[PDB]
Amino acid sequence: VKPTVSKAIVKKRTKRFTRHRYELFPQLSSSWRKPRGEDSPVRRRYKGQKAMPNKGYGSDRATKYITPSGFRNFPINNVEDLYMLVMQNRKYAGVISHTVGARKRKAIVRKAMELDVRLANGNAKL
Amino acid sequence: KNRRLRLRLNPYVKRETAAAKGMRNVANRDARRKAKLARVTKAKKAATK
Amino acid sequence: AKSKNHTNHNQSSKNHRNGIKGPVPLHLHNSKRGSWLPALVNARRVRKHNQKAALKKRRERIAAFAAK
Amino acid sequence: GVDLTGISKKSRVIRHHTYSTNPYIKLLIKLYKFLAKRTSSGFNKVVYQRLIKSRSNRAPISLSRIAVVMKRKAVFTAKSKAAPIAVVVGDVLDDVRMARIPAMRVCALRFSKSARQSIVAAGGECLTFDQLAMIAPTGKNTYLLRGRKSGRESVRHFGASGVPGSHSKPYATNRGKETKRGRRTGRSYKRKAFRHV
Amino acid sequence: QTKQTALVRVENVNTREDATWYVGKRVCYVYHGKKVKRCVRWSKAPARRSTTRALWGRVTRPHGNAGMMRVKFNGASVPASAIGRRIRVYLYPSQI
Amino acid sequence: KRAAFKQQQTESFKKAVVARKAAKAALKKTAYLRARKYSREYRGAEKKLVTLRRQAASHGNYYLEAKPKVAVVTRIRGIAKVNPKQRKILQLLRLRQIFNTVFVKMNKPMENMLRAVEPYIAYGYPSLATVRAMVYKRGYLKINGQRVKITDNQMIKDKYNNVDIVCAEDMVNQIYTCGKHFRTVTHGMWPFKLAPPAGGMRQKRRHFVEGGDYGNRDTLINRFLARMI
Amino acid sequence: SHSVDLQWVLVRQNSRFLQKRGGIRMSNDPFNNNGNWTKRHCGFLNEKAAVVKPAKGGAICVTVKDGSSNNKPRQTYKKTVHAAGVRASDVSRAVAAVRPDLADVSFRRARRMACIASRTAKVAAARKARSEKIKFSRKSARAKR
Amino acid sequence: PTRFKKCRHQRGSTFCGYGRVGKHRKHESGRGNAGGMHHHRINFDKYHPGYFGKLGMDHYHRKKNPMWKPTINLNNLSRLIAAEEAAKAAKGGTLPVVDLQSSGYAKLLGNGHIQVPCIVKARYVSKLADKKIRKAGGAVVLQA
RNA sequence: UAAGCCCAAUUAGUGAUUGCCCAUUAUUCCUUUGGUAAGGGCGGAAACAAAGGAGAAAGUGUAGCCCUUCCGAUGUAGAUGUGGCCUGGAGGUUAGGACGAAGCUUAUGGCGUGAGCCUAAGAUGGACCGGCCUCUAGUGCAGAUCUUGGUUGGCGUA
RNA sequence: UGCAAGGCCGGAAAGAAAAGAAUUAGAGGCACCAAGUGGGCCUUCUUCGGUAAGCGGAGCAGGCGAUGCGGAAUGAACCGC
RNA sequence: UGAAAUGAGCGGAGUAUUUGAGCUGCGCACGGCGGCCGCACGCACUGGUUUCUUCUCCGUGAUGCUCCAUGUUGGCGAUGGAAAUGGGGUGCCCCCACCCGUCUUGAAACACGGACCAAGGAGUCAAACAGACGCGCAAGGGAGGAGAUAUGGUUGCCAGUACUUCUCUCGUACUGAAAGGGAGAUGCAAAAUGCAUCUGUGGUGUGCACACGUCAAAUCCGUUUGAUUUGCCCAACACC
RNA sequence: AAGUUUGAAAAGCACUUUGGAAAGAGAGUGAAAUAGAACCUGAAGUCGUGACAAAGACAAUGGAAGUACCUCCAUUUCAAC
Ligand SMILES: [K+]
Ligand SMILES: [K+]
Ligand SMILES: [Mg+2]
Ligand SMILES: [Mg+2]
Ligand SMILES: [Mg+2]
Ligand SMILES: [Mg+2]
Ligand SMILES: [Mg+2]
Ligand SMILES: [Mg+2]
Ligand SMILES: [Mg+2]
Ligand SMILES: [Mg+2]
Ligand SMILES: [Mg+2]
Ligand SMILES: [Mg+2]
Ligand SMILES: [Mg+2]
Ligand SMILES: [Mg+2]
Ligand SMILES: [Mg+2]
Ligand SMILES: [Mg+2]
Ligand SMILES: [Mg+2]
Ligand SMILES: [Mg+2]
Ligand SMILES: [Mg+2]
Ligand SMILES: [Mg+2]
Ligand SMILES: [Mg+2]
Ligand SMILES: [Mg+2]
Ligand SMILES: [Mg+2]
Ligand SMILES: [Mg+2]
Ligand SMILES: [Mg+2]
Ligand SMILES: [Mg+2]
Ligand SMILES: [Mg+2]
Ligand SMILES: [Mg+2]
Ligand SMILES: [Mg+2]
Ligand SMILES: [Mg+2]
Ligand SMILES: [Mg+2]
Ligand SMILES: [Mg+2]
Ligand SMILES: [Mg+2]
Ligand SMILES: [Mg+2]
Ligand SMILES: [Mg+2]
Ligand SMILES: [Mg+2]
Ligand SMILES: [Mg+2]
Ligand code: NA
Ligand code: NA
Repeated sequence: VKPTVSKAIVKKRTKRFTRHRYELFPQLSSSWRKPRGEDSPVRRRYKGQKAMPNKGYGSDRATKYITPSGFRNFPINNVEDLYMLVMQNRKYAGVISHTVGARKRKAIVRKAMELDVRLANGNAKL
Repeated sequence: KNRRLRLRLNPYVKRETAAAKGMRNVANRDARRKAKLARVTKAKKAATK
Repeated sequence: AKSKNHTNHNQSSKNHRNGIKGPVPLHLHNSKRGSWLPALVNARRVRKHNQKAALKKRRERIAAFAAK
Repeated sequence: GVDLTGISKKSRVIRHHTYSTNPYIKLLIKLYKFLAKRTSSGFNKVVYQRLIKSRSNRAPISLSRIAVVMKRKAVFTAKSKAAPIAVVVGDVLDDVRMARIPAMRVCALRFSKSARQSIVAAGGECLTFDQLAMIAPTGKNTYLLRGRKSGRESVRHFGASGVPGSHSKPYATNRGKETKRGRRTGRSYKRKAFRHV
Repeated sequence: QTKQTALVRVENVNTREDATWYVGKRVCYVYHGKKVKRCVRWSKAPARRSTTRALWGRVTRPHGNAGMMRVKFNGASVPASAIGRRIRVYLYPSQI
Repeated sequence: KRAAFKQQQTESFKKAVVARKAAKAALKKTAYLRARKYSREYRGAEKKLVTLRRQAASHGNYYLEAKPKVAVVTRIRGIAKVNPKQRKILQLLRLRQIFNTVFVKMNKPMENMLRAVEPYIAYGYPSLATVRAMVYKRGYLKINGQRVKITDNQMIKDKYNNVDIVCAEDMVNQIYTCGKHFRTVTHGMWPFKLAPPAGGMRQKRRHFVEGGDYGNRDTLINRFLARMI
Repeated sequence: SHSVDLQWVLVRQNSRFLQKRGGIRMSNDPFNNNGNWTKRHCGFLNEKAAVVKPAKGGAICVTVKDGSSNNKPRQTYKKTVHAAGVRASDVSRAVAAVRPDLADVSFRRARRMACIASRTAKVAAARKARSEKIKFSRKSARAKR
Repeated sequence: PTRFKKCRHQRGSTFCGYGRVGKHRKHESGRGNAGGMHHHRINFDKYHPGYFGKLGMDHYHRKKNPMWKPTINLNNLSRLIAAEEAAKAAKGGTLPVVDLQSSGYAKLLGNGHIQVPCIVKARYVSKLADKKIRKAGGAVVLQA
């Protein structure tokens, strides 16, 4: 099935907002933390420092949440979940949960091919 | 600078640009200059008398 | 140690941030408490008469509206 | 770069939804939001705004107050005209101090059992706000009423009781405590009862 | 610096009027890579297969008074390894 | 088929379309007539002044020009480090941002108001072309509190609800001649928001007389604004 | 008794048919023509409802709730089966006879059912063609009763 | 519930709303009601006038039972008269008899206008209450 | 024959009044977010099988009902809000797992402004466990000469 | 019958003319509950003590503190924003 | 790339319309001399002349509530160990860029704590009060402690749930140090406990809605949306 | 301080070969032996090794924008497209 064509997807920023000086200490995760140091140069917004997330980086609402294939991901755990996406098959694609086994995955993939429902991680074929 | 908007706001702008084209006309401008100079000079000379 | 003694440096800005509020108008909070007593007593008697008159006029207006 | 100094002081706290979890309040809010948007009458707008309000701001009203204001309206009302519907956006509570009342049509969010019994016994009718919407969608010939909040103990406790001109109750569990020093002239001073303002 | 605009000095262009004459002309930066990558007419003209690559841009406006020009390249900016290197300023698109 | 209320809406909408087209035509004709009248009035006034000056010069006399009634004022400084009196005056002038521009009446109250904020605002006496250019290109109206660009005369008529002001030329006339509805017209408009003067300024920190920018520069404000507009 | 508005207020946030996976609010309600979690599409909740269903043989079944037997769950929904080749406009009119605000979605769903039947037949034929060349060491057959 | 407190919101704020300068210290003003006359005088004076000092005679062994004397007004007597009793009540006829002490009241007060005339049995009564209840056609009967 | 100082100018007694460069400023365009926000639509118009489509919720807040239109967005201490993220348990409700559950690993991609979420692959593991509504708390770490355990350059050195 | 004070009944109201004859990104009032803070520093102008001080102390007002960005090569505060 | 083209621009139809510039009529205005003489060509006749200049009229609602879907010419893509685009890595170039946390007016500081990693690590619980918000009832509200019995049963679910208090508590009434006193309105009146009635805001000013009209504007002509008069004024505020 | 928590079951590695032994190399049991004995999983940190990227001295790290090279990855196309 073909996804519905949308406006061209424009990302205001591709790089992640990573925690300040996380590369220098192995224990620090790259997950963003708001710098609250009084003398922090990231918090004070010096020119040569990395940026902080704010509302201005938010993505265009028309193309928000859309995967590169053009669809939007909907988690799917069994065969019966495919019928929720039957009518909106050009807008949503099914994402089989990681913990669904290979057996039930065979069932899901067969049904999804029969229904013309896109599977984001349904391997091979078509 | 947009003709649509300028004419929409001022429906009379066609006549104004027509008059401007008339004033820019070389023969019209030269005739008007000669006539204006003669007329004003005559009026001033009669006034001082 | 020694510190700064006194300043009025930021005080006008703070006073004007929520602004200097204008006075309560003359028609509000016009209490006569503490004014010259004889005039207040005479005005009290006049006001009691006026309340009686207001009740009488209201009764007459109700009577006239009913009769009409 | 625009000099907007104190522009946030202009903003006021406006609420457009209810904190109430009562689903029937939600239904009434839906109905009167639609009515206030689609009907020109200011009665519907006031009713919607009051339905949004909190419980403390939808104060209860006694039945005797309704009777008194409806009588005050009844005089100077043409005898041909029918009496207005009393509309309260809070609770209506009975009043044991007024045994005899006329037959009044009252619309309220809630009636106490005694108040409903009194209204029905007097010959009147207790109306529901959707019944009011059906019989008076615009609000024509209605008496919109509010309860009194100035007599609540919270209001009686507001302000400092020690400044002159103040007659607010203190926060004191013991009544005999806090009665001597700033309260009697003999205990070196008394807080002045009056202050010119 | 702002790398989305580049400055190009052209031989015998030493006035703002000349740089104005060049406004809109196509601009090419020619270099070479290390491998032979895909090119225009890779299949049609196998003789064009080379490590030689090119980045294309256009003249947007004159810069200053002495014939310098502002150039913007298609999408990506021109690499700084090109600073001081040859730039091709073609005569097309032609207005004359 | 078509529901009854749908058909009633269809009839009402047909009538509305006919009425709207008729109203557009009538407003166009009225605006045309008013613009013609204003144009003829302006040209006659200028010719009258020219003849008066010539008669004065013919017999050794002088002609005193009428003191200008309108001034056009633009803010040329940012919003940093402003004293409270100047800040209040600029707020009352609606010049809350740099290169905000407004028209004011050149009377004693406003003149003394402008004297106290001179380092912040460059001003002068607008020409007809300046008024027209500002209204047509930079003119915005306060409609339901929103900054709405002037694109048609119907919105002007709806905004002002005055028989004297139904089109853009009525606004230009009221501003330029300081008419009965000058305050109404200027208060109905959003403050003009201009670009920086292409070609640069001279010096924001000095008066125009000293070679700077911030003073009253008389009719020389028109070249400055023409570069700004 | 208890209106649809009240029930929708009661069940909008929490329900067994609401499927909030990721940030998407779908609905596995069997009487929803669309899968959207709205009051209009909640066929299990409205007084009257009509949902387009597939039937064996490429046919289309229309399930209708009328509100006459809403207190008898086994009599609430009556199924009418349209023979294969039925125009989607006929199914749309069958739905609109009960709920005019579901006509467009019912038409689209009937056309979708027809497409699904045809594509299912094609995919089954292709799979059978592929299966005719496999050794298939094991095969399971259900007993008869 | 712990998930609604400011503590959850302040995870990562490093100060929890007490400031970098003043900080959150143990007892910066003393403990409890300390300093009511020194460094807390203004608070006590403007919020709890009369807090300090003595007033009045002492009553060493105070017993609330002898002092029990709850009161009811004339305009609240319908709370003790039943519905059909109230309906059948008028001047000169058979009147309901209200036993105050059985209903939890000792004195009858005269505030307001009595609605339904009745015979009230009370331990105490104000003069205004007695006068009004006789003027309305009821009566007061003393009881112990 | 300044690339110094004091005056002037903008391509020069030629024919008028903008030389040029640089901002998180101005104007304008696009997008986000929040309003003391401003408005419209929401009684499915009619028609339409497979071999133009889909949606349309009377709504604070979500993947925001949908659309249009204006205005503002920095900020220590501090306040507040968030159908805001995350953790261990409890009522419910839906699922998943020996065709591999939790844990663990990543040039492993996708989504989200973010807290994070999800998928993929393990040539990892071998038995539990996910989503959503609500309830609950011993619920989130980079530093406290922090606690415990392990490691570590100095160092094959003294 | 004058004056003073509360009212009641009527009148007239450029709704405030003309003389430069205001303007406003002008919703006015009224509360309730609370937080941080209560070491400040710099500057134009005015100012006191001191030979003076990057010294001590004040007034009006702007800043920094809490704030970056573009300039003064460099600088919390100067210029611009 | 015409999925609504609003166009002086796209259609249709006319050779005209009327802008200005020249020349010029009457009266007024303006200037000079003090009624004339001048009027540079001002205003009214929306004056005359067309000598030059000029485009002049009409025209399509949404029966589309919303979103998305439409050209030309080449190159590269023909299932490929493909092409392309976007992500990731690593290096390089130009430019930019003081070390985090902290106290402090002021930190990159020659101020202090800072080798690494894992696990742990700090606004909690109770009670009194108050305010905001959600609930339930309301002149009343509510327990508590105990009782019975479904349960005198059941390993356990079930230490829960269901039921009842002439009580207790808070409130409906305050005030005085206490002795102990204790609040309606109106009318007539003027009794050191006055009398009569009981459908009633104690009065005044300002005050939602509603009713009565009256205006102005916009109207698809149905109305809506802003006043504003009068009556009642709810809630509140002020003076009595 | 310390879970003897290998495995379903000791079936707890016979035997050959090098080694003085410890052990190694094979073989064997077991579904698994980086399940080989205080042995389930087996993280971070640190270290070894093979392959590759390069790289002066700008301490290193870091931002922004490109490019060279790689990519066990994610999508989209392969023909009247
Ligand atoms: K490791
Ligand atoms: K790179
Ligand atoms: Mg991202
Ligand atoms: Mg600081
Ligand atoms: Mg796994
Ligand atoms: Mg101090
Ligand atoms: Mg009270
Ligand atoms: Mg300059
Ligand atoms: Mg200065
Ligand atoms: Mg239809
Ligand atoms: Mg920290
Ligand atoms: Mg705090
Ligand atoms: Mg403190
Ligand atoms: Mg004593
Ligand atoms: Mg903070
Ligand atoms: Mg726990
Ligand atoms: Mg890595
Ligand atoms: Mg803890
Ligand atoms: Mg840790
Ligand atoms: Mg070592
Ligand atoms: Mg005036
Ligand atoms: Mg201190
Ligand atoms: Mg100092
Ligand atoms: Mg500080
Ligand atoms: Mg410098
Ligand atoms: Mg044409
Ligand atoms: Mg500290
Ligand atoms: Mg110090
Ligand atoms: Mg520091
Ligand atoms: Mg030092
Ligand atoms: Mg220390
Ligand atoms: Mg009990
Ligand atoms: Mg009390
Ligand atoms: Mg231990
Ligand atoms: Mg084996
Ligand atoms: Mg293993
Ligand atoms: Mg192990
Ligand atoms: Na009780
Ligand atoms: Na390695």
